[PDB]
Amino acid sequence: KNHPMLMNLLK
Amino acid sequence: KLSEEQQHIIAILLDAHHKTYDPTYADFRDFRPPVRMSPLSMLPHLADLVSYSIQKVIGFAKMIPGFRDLTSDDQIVLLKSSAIEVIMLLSNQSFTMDDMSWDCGSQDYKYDVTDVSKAGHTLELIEPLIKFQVGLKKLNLHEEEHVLLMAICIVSPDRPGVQDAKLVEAIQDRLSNTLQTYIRCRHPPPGSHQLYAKMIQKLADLRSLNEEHSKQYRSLSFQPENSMKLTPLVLEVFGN
Ligand SMILES: CCC(O)(CC)CS[C@@H](C)C1=CC[C@H]2/C(=C/C=C3C[C@@H](O)C(=CCO)[C@H](O)C3)CCC[C@]12C
Repeated sequence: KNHPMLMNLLK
Repeated sequence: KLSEEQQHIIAILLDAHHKTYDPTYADFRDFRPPVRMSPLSMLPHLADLVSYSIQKVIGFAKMIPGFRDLTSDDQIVLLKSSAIEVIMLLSNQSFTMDDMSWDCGSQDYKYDVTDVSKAGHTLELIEPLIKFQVGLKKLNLHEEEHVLLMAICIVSPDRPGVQDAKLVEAIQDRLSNTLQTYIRCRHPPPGSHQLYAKMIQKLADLRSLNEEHSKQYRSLSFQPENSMKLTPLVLEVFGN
């Protein structure tokens, strides 16, 4: 949630 | 007494670690150069090191059995709060008690207390950080134990912002039970003596280091001039 880079790295 | 499932968990975590930690340090050349002389001369370099390491930690965490069943929100929460702790754990591999420094292959990339000081930190953090590295070294953990401890660190139920605390705990408990059984069946005495309890104490130690690190980070990143020398990933995960 407002962690674009973190979320993208986790996908 | 180690079930097929528990032996599978260990092999997965060992591989995950081998694929995400580089003991050859081949990439350190990609980082902004270390500067030793000094108003935060080591911050760009160690910021890059940390940012690089956060990416490694995320890659490890995705391979922890069960981790991917959590909400996106909860995976994010667990990585945000654990990342610095896991990097501190990871760093024990390059830490040497020969001189109480993190020795990464060469002189340029050998970090001591003064280098960490030149990244904006005080003895309030650095002293207990060194003491931590020493206590962890003294446990002489099996690599099996090391990777289990990292996975247990990441999947903690009491992390701030955790939604499905129930599910996080079941994930962790399966890992904890794997670790406890591993030590019993696989770690010979006297090294095994109280080893589990000792390892959990290192997680409490990590919680404390996390807390002090956050304080010094907010103080560091308080002035945009310093915040400027960090990376976008560091700003996102550690806050800003
Ligand atoms: C620059 C400020 C900041 O607070 C955050 C960006 C970090 S300073 C301090 C708190 C800190 C934590 C991890 C420590 C260290 C980590 C060392 C590593 C080397 C190696 O073991 C390694 C990977 C090799 O590929 C690890 O991922 C990281 C040792 C030096 C000091 C380091 C950086």
